[PDB]
Amino acid sequence: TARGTPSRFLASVLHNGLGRYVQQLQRLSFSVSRDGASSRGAREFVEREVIDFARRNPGVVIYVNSRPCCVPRVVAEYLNGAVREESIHCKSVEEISTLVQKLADQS
Amino acid sequence: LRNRVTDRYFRIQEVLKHARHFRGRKNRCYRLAVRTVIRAF
Amino acid sequence: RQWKVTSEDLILIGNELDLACGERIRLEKVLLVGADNFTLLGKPLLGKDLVRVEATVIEKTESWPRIIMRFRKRKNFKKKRIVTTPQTVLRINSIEIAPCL
Amino acid sequence: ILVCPPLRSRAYTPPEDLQSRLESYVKEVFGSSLPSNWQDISLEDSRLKFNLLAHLADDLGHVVPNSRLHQMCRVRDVLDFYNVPIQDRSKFDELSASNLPPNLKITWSY
Amino acid sequence: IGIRLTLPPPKVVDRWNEKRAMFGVYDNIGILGNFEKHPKELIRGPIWLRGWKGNELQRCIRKRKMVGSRMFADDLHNLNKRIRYLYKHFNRHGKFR
Amino acid sequence: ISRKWEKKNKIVYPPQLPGEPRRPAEIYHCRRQIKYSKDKMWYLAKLIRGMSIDQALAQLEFNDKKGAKIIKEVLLEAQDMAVRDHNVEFRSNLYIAESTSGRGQCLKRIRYHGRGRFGIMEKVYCHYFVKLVEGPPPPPEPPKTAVAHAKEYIQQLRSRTIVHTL
Amino acid sequence: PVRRSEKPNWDYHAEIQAFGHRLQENFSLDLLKTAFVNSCYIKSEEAKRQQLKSNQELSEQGTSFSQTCLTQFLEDEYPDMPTEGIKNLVDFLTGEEVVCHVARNLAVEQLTLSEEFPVPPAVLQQTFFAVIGALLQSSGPERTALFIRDFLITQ
RNA sequence: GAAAUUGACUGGCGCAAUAGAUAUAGUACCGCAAGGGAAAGAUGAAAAAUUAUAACCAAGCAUAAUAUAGCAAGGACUAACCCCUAUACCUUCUGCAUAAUGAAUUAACUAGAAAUAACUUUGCAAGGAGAGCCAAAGCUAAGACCCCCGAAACCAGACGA
Ligand SMILES: [Mg+2]
Ligand SMILES: [Mg+2]
Ligand SMILES: [Mg+2]
Ligand SMILES: [Mg+2]
Ligand SMILES: [Mg+2]
Ligand SMILES: [Mg+2]
Ligand SMILES: [Mg+2]
Ligand SMILES: [Mg+2]
Ligand SMILES: [Mg+2]
Ligand SMILES: [Mg+2]
Ligand SMILES: [Mg+2]
Ligand SMILES: [Mg+2]
Repeated sequence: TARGTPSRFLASVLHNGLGRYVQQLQRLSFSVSRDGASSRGAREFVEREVIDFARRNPGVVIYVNSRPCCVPRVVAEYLNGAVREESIHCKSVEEISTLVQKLADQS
Repeated sequence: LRNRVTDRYFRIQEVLKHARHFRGRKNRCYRLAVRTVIRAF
Repeated sequence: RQWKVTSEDLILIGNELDLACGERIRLEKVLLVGADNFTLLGKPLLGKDLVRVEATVIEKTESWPRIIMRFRKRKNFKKKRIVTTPQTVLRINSIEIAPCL
Repeated sequence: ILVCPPLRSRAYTPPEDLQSRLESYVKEVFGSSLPSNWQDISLEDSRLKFNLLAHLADDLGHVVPNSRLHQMCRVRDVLDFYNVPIQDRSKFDELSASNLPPNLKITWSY
Repeated sequence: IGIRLTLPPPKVVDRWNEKRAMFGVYDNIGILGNFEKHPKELIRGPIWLRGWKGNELQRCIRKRKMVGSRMFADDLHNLNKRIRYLYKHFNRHGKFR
Repeated sequence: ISRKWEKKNKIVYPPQLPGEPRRPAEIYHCRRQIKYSKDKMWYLAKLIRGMSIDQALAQLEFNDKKGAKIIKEVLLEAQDMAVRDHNVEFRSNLYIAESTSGRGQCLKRIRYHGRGRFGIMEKVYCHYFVKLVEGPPPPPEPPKTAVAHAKEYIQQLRSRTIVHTL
Repeated sequence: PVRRSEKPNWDYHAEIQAFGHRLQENFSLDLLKTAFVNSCYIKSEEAKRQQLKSNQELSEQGTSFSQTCLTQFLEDEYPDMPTEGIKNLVDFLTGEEVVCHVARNLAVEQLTLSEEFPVPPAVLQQTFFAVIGALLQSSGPERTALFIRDFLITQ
């Protein structure tokens, strides 16, 4: 609800796209587990799709942490100090690809 | 008394987090709040 | 929609535009162009040789969650839905005119 | 008290003279009179099959599994199986050995 | 407030007890032992529920028929009342006829 | 039950640099289970909020309430612990920052009505909390002037924007 | 507040390479590292040793090129401003607030090796102009002129 | 609702202080009597450590009363209100904003049980089922469907002038 939530105006980070476009995604941290059935989709994503994404986005640093966890997560750090923690628990590889791409195109 | 409900706190609080900026007892009492959040939406 | 844009501007399109971010496109259906001391009016669209608008896809995002709740009383009628419309932020770079009148 | 040998690896590179060694082996096991199509001799006799497969296993360090023993109908198939390479490594090592771009970092907290 | 302020103490389970490690053994004793035995006589429980399922009224009737004689007085009285109630409910009440 | 007011008194601070303000002393005191109503004790506390310590003691000495006498005793012993343990220099150099009354543990007794009817009486109890801060009492906020009212009206008029347009 | 270096997921060389690539500039790696190393970080790390190259040359090169190049853009686009106005616009664009804002939203602060966190604004301005000097040394005056044009005329 | 006939120990997919016994107890208390019948407790290895770092969380309050206008919000807005829109909910009904019913509020407890068939999925197949039963594709196995509170009363045995 508009009256119960904050609001803002349309804006860019630093007049983005005026001189040149700067990708606002900076870091992607993938907490994934070796043995988690909830983490199976993220396991497939790390197996197949993260190499091509990292090649397509050279300005983004991608860390992958394989550790015992129940809920696999991705933390997107943006250049204006923004942090987005999102659960990729029980998502297929194409859903994870859609989500990670969406995070890349966000500001 | 097997199978009691344990996350009733969280269900109450999602309705109350939508009801927080109201006036009176309807911002904190769940019955009056849930009758008003629905109307707000 | 009809947008009154200028150079170095921002607009928010309420759908995805099948374009990568930071991509330079040309807006073409120019209903009006104008400056101080003169304006040009299309009937209803100006010539593409006459006027160019240049825009840049700078953001592809989603909207804030919108609530759809339906309630009919004494009939147990109550329904809730959450939607997130995709959005595209374009920066209008330049508006150029050519001598063709 | 019997000592245990250390655990063998599953890494099996198919040797270059697999053809000539299979020739040697089929020669002592099936006798001196080869049919011209040594490719297509049957393995229906279980004693001959045991002798050939056991000799190949004790040489090459690679054993045909039980789910493929029934498939092993001809020495054609045996040559195919010993041609097929199998590789053993932790897949953290696999992901590192794949050519990682310089912006992708993998940590293994296991 | 109906919720804990601290975590519950950890519920460690041994997956390799005698009971769990040997659950299911001899469940094919009839079809692997020349049918000299049955799983229904592998079952251990009350004497009126060995190899027999039933609903509630059938269970109560079977209990009164088998161990009615050697039952406590108030337990038998409550069983008689329960059978009476279940008879009335199952034969006289419900949606479908 | 909770005794965080006493723990607030037992809070400690790091040593002070020689080039910053002097951080005036804070003294927390409370009395628990007072045979008195928390509402009447609120009236007394709202009386002595923001006063100097001697002004509060004078007002409580010449008020006509049991709560006034009790709060006077609590204020005196808070002043004593202030200049006995918390290194307050002068015993008159204190003011009441916080002064409020809370509910205590009550008891349920029966009140015999007519017929066979009855009610439940409440043997009401209350707590009193006080916080004394070293220093002169803060000045009362001066009333809003017509200059300030004209100023805020002009600020709204200059903060107006053209809404629902570019 | 704790720096992103002491925050868990961090790799300095990867961050430097991504800094250059997301700015779309062919930086020299050693020049960028020396542009991010400050003298206060030098002094803090000998102090920790008792219990290499600083910014100064690269910072001075970047600052001098910024003054000259910004003055050139301003007086070519606006020939009618006098020298006082051109100078004041240049001091605004190379001022503390604007340069620290640009550095913070370009994540120069995350890569800045200093003594205190948050980075003092003079330190951040010096680090940003050292980055400008490194870009000037690595790519050339026209390329770093485009960089200055973007990231300051947009302000 | 038959019968002849047939043949047949030491655990818990239980509860955990409104639950599980009514039970800390048939005690307190109530009644002349038969009889009815409760509530609750939580430190630590050490309390021959009474200390102080424990909080944070319901309702109710305090910190901190109020400001033209109206189901208490929503659209909004530079801005809390001011502007615009808007006849609480449940049940009951032909139809309720109804001045019809119920509800002060918080926490906890509190209401859909199953056969005959059918349908779906297996196994085997003129047979199927671990006797008994059914069978002109059937039989066997599983799944899936049937609430809670409330009278005035009637009878039996006690206890009461
Ligand atoms: Mg009980
Ligand atoms: Mg009880
Ligand atoms: Mg509260
Ligand atoms: Mg109105
Ligand atoms: Mg009517
Ligand atoms: Mg009406
Ligand atoms: Mg009315
Ligand atoms: Mg009425
Ligand atoms: Mg009414
Ligand atoms: Mg009525
Ligand atoms: Mg009758
Ligand atoms: Mg008499």
